[PDB]
Amino acid sequence: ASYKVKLVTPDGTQEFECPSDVYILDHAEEVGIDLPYSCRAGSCSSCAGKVVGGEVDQSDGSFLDDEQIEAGFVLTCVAYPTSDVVIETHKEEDLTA
Amino acid sequence: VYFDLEDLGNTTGQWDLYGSDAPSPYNSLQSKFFETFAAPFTKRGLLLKFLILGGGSTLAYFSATASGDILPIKKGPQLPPQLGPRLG
Amino acid sequence: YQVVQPINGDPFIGSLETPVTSSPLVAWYLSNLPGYRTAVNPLLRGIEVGLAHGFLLVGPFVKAGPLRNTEIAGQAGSLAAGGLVVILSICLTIYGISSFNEGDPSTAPSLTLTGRKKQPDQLQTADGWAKFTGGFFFGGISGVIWAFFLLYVLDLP
Amino acid sequence: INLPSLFVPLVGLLFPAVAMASLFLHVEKRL
Amino acid sequence: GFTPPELDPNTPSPIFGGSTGGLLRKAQVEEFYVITWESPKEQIFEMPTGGAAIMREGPNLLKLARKEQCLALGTRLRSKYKIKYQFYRVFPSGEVQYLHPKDGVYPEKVNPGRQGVGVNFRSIGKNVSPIEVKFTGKQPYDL
Amino acid sequence: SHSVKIYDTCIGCTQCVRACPTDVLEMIPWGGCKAKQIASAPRTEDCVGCKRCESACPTDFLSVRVYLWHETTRSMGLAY
Amino acid sequence: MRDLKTYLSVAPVASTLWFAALAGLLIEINRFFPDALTFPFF
Amino acid sequence: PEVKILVDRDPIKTSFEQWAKPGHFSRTIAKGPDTTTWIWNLHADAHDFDSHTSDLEEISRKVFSAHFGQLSIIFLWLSGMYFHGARFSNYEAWLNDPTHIRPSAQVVWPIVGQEILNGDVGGGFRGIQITSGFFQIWRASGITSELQLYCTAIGALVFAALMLFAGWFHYHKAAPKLVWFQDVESMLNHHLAGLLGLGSLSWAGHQVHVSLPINQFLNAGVDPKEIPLPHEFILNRDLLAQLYPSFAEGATPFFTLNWSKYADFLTFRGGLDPLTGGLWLTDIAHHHLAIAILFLIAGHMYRTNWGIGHGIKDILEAHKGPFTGQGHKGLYEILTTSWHAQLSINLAMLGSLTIIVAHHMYAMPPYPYLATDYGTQLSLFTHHMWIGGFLIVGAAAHAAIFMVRDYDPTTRYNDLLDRVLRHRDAIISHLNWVCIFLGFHSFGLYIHNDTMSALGRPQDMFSDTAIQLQPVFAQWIQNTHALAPGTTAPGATTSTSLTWGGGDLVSVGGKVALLPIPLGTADFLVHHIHAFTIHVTVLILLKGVLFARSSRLIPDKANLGFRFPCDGPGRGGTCQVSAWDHVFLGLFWMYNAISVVIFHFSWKMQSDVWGSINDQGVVTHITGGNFAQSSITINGWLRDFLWAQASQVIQSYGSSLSAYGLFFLGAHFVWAFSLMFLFSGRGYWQELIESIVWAHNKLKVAPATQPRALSIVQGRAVGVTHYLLGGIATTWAFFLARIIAVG
Ligand code: CLA
Ligand code: CLA
Ligand code: CLA
Ligand code: CLA
Ligand code: SF4
Ligand code: FES
Repeated sequence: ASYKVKLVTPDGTQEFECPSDVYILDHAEEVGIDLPYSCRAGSCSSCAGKVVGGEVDQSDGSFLDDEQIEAGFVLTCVAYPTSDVVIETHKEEDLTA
Repeated sequence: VYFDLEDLGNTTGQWDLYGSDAPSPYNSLQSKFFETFAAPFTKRGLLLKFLILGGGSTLAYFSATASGDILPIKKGPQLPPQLGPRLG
Repeated sequence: YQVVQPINGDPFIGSLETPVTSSPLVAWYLSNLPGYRTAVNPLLRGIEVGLAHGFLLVGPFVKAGPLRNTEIAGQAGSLAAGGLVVILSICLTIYGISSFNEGDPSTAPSLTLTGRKKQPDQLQTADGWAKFTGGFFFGGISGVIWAFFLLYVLDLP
Repeated sequence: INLPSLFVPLVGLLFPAVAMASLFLHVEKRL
Repeated sequence: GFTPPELDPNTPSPIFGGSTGGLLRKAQVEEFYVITWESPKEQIFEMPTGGAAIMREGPNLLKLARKEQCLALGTRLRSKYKIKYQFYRVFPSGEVQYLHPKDGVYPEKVNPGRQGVGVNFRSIGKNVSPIEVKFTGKQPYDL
Repeated sequence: SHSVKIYDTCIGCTQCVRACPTDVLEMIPWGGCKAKQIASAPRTEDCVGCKRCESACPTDFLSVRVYLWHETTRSMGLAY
Repeated sequence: MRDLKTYLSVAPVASTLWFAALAGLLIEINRFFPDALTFPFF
Repeated sequence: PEVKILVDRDPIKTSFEQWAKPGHFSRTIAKGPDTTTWIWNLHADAHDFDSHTSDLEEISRKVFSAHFGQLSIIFLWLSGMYFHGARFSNYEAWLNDPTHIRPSAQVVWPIVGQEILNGDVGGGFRGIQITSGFFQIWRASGITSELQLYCTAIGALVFAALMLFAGWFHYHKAAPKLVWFQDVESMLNHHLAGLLGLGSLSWAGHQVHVSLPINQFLNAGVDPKEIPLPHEFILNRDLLAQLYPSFAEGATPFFTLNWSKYADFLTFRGGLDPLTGGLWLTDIAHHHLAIAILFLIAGHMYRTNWGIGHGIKDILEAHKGPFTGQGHKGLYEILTTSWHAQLSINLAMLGSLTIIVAHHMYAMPPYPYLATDYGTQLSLFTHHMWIGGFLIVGAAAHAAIFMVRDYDPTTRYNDLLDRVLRHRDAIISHLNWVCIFLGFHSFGLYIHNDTMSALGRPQDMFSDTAIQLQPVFAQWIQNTHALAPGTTAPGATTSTSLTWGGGDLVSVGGKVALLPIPLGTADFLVHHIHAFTIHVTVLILLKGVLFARSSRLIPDKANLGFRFPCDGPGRGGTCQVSAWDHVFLGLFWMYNAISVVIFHFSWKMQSDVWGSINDQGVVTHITGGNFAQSSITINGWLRDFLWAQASQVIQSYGSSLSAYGLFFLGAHFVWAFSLMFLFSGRGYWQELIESIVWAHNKLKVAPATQPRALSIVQGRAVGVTHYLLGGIATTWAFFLARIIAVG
């Protein structure tokens, strides 16, 4: 259900609660910890990030490498947090390489 | 290294691979003859207008005065004609 | 050892070297032909051209045309080859007319196979192309005439 | 003296000849 | 403001065997392109025209016939290898032209010394009808 | 040379610049979006007109547009 | 077994069964009342 | 190093949960549908194994079990054939009088008047005359009762269940690992010596003990029920020694090396059996013996586990010279890591083999009473030509797939491939030229001929009467094949076929089995047409393969895949640059070439081969012999072949051949229906679907899986599929109706 989320960020690391049927981005939108986005549609790399633990539902994710979902990177705006997760933010370019 | 800003043609390959640049092998008595007699046909407009009108001349001529052994279209029919399905 | 090499050691020009394009026999032969006799008067080369090609174009029009068996008209079908010579020399003339202008240098390459400068081949002029045209045409019609002159029985008339 | 004997050839052979050389020289001309 | 590098000829070229896909007459009379890169070691890579070549350790200098060839080769070099490349346009005059990257940075990263070319400040649904521009040589998207 | 135009609905995702095969496009600074970014098209004399950029744009409707126009040697993609 | 009940309701199987039954029904009707051009009843 | 069995236990678990979740194999399909496009993709990528995953082991496991599934299906189809021969056929009566009863193994129920399709095929039976030639096989096998057909149907059903179980087993319980598959030396040793050697040895055995004696009895005139059962011939041997004295010494010669004493039933005769119009069975048994010996020896070439043998890598590395650099070094690494390279080579060879089978089976008829059954001969030649062409085109498809997805000079470099890639321009230039020249000098002759025949100038034609173009080499070769038996083949009596010549003609039941086929100007023209069509098909397919990765027009084509619509309308327009589109275009040209091949064979056989012979010995051919003089113009093909022979099919309404009349028209319809998909594009269709969707929305009846128009590539594929089906089915109906009607 509404597992706790953990996001490392240059601002720090903060937690907010939010049901599994949601995308991470609107839920960091709720409590008010600002994150970088451009598209909100899963077709760019501004909302990119990687994981510390658990793993996130990436069913409705697209425009990604047939690997970007098997070695860590995730787009925060099309992602369902199946577990109590611990994630990274501002991770576009070390993804952009 | 095959890039030299000074000489561009060698870098982009403007060689003549089969040209010779050797002297003439047609000794002058033979060349003499030809470049004397074959000169008047060496102007562009001259040659073109002459060729066109002379070819047309020969064609109209040989077309208007060709004999029957040549062209069945000239020998005409040699038979009585049939009647059509009703008419004729 | 290998036989095919890039053209003059440059492996980024769009071609190769083989025993077909760069071979001593082929090189010497292709060099001694009229089109590749750069340092010769255009008209002489054209003369060789027209001679050979009128003589060659005699045969087929004679031995295959509509009157091949009618010989009150079989041999005199050299009229056809004369007409073909006329037509493709008209084509030569319009090609030269459109491709060149006298007040411009000749587009031929100035470098040779080893990297020395050459005086650009003058056949690629406007002037010299008209000269070569006249030569080819003169040769073509009189070569038609020559191979019609040899009507004497040989092996296959 | 046969009238088609002259008109059919030149409209069929030389008219297109002169017109094709004409239009070629015109269409490949940079003014 | 980012002087661009110079073209250093005598820069060696990769080890190629020759192919029928290289330069043609257009490079003699109109233009051609030149790419240069670094290559920490000698390695094999797929030519953007034919088979495979060996890039030499140290600077590398290739001559191609289209900007798209240079850019496809550069994309391959930049992602699969970690290599920096630049390419240039050479005219039959003997004149070079540094081409890419233009201002020193790659265009997918925003640099503060760039002006806007071809930007309309409205949505695409707010172009006039063609009847508004008839008989005058502009186009509805020109505005 | 074709025409390429950028419209103010752009969200500055850069996906169009990454896709161009001839390096026509560029990102420039802006103030009208969260990314403070906008696309520009400074080098349209090299555009082959593939519309690879339009397939990449996510806005509805498009924010980059390619209008095919007069053809040249570079525009046709001729190597000879 | 439940998964089988679901699978049997996927589109191609459902349509296959529906039309095979319909075909049997029309075939038997025409085997009983052959060569009908009109409604001969009322 | 050494060779062994290597297997994993229980890799995947048998379950139904994945049946209820459509598109489990691909992550994109698994997510589920938003639009109808999903439903299409689900089927298009179903067997693209190496795209569902990256692991070679998984792809090979899937391929192995898929092969087992295919074999199970084939066994079920064979089971059906034998059961229908046993249960709904007139095979016994045909066995009694083969040259009057026309074979039939399918009857129809009387439902809507369709029982008219149960026609009088002779023998007190009414059904559909079959053309697969199964009765001829069953007679050449020795089968004489329907109980044997029942038995083989049951055995085939058992074998099909066995194949299906093995397919499940090797995927879910005992799945072999990659090193097992990648052992090609032991595989070749087994297929050469075990599958093909032991197979033809066992079959030669069956022919020596069953087919030969039962056919001897049948040709002697004995009633097919009073012939002993085959096993009697094995229990009591005096039965065999009565027909072949050599069976008294019984394997003493085979050891005493006096093989001469077997000349009884192992012969080298050549020619046909003048009683049944087929090859001598005593020749076929001896042939199979020899082939088995050859294969059993050839299956001992490659080293597996005992030193002796040949290393394939060593053979390939040994071959190289001054024109090819290092060639063949690096092909063993390639041919063992890509399934697509293997599939391309295999498809090429199997297609060529099928075409060769077509030719050899018409020219030297193997089965008894097949040569005079004209419908079966036409059917078999045509069927096998079509199969061969299709397989050859698939070969190109998978060579292109290898070039796009697998070729990699960074980790697997081969020299020959690299050099061909480095002069592809000259290659395609010369092939283009030769196809243009070949097209001018073959079809151009036909156009010259039509124009000379319409201009009242037949003395200016290209024909046997005016301007002769005799194929001197073909005539010279068949003359050498005529004089062969006795001069360059002293051990032969008659020559290999009756088409070579020698003045020998074979007849059966008052019909012509075979006679010498005459070559003339028309044969010369037709063969050069054939060379033209094959060269064009090759040009298209090889251009598709060689430029699958990059071009001067699109320099990074490999990054767009193997099957993509285009790269946009720029650069002038780049529709159909992909290699898939080259395969799509090559299918039309294969259709063209094979169609002309089967038309040439069909007209030539009726005109100069088939017919009826009289007791006085005057042969009347089906068509009058008009191929020599009417085949040389196009008008003669339209008039004397199409218009004159379509009469049988356009007059079948009311007879038992009326199904062919219905299929003629249906096939024309399907062909014309494909042009709609081939001539249009999907933008128009999506915009029309917009308005239809509006109308549905107006009534709260609009679907949730949003309807889309088909893909660009799907449009092309639907188009070519319906085009091929329509055309081939039209020719199918025409041929079968025509050949069945006259005879
Ligand atoms: C539409 C007008 C037209 C006309 C009037 C002709 C007329 C003729 N054609 Mg022709 N043809 C045409 C169109 C035409 N064709 C087209 C469009 C095609 C393409 C399909 C052909 C293809 C064709 C072929 C393949 C052949 C002919 C041949 C012939 C000649 C056959 C009769 C003959 O034996 O003459 C008498 C025999 C002669 C040799 C007369 C030669 C004509 C003079 C002497 C040539 C002088 C030319 C002159 C210097 C300049 C050339 C033209 C100039 C006025 C611009 C005849 C003069 C046949 C032929 O004879 O070949 C030559 C033949 O082989 N035609
Ligand atoms: C558009 C009307 C027309 C058409 C379709 C034809 C068609 C034909 N004419 Mg005819 N002709 C016409 C008008 C026409 N003519 C007129 C008004 C005259 C003068 C009264 C003639 C005098 C004429 C003669 C003497 C002969 C023909 C002949 C022929 C036939 C041979 C082809 C040929 O040589 O061309 C026609 C050749 C000509 C010299 C016609 C010249 C006069 C017309 C007006 C030329 C028009 C050209 C014009 C600039 C282009 C108009 C544009 C458009 C037609 C494309 C051909 C079927 C020949 C024949 O009978 O073949 C057996 C023949 O020798 N024509
Ligand atoms: C004498 C040994 C032998 C024989 C007879 C065969 C025979 C066959 N192999 Mg095989 N193979 C062998 C050894 C052998 N193999 C070895 C040693 C290896 C590598 C270790 C392989 C690896 C291999 C692969 C990868 C594939 C084959 C395939 C095939 C089939 C090819 C298609 C065909 O022609 O079908 C002809 C059909 C018949 C002849 C019908 C009769 C079928 C009989 C019963 C086959 C039984 C032979 C088999 C070896 C029995 C062992 C099983 C046993 C433990 C119970 C064929 C039946 C293909 C396949 O598996 O298709 C499923 C294929 O993909 N083989
Ligand atoms: C041993 C033979 C063989 C094998 C194992 C394969 C295997 C494969 N092929 Mg291939 N191919 C072959 C032969 C073979 N092919 C031949 C002979 C050709 C020439 C036509 C091709 C041309 C070809 C192309 C162009 C492509 C493949 C592709 C593929 C891959 C995916 C196929 C797929 O699942 O699509 C799904 C299968 C279907 C959707 C079924 C299609 C149904 C057809 C169109 C209907 C046929 C009508 C039917 C015969 C009669 C009408 C019945 C009706 C009236 C009811 C796969 C690995 C694809 C690929 O991407 O490779 C990676 C690819 O695009 N093949
Ligand atoms: S969308 Fe269609 S018409 Fe346009 S370029 Fe692609 S294939 Fe051609
Ligand atoms: S905004 Fe770019 S992925 Fe969410």
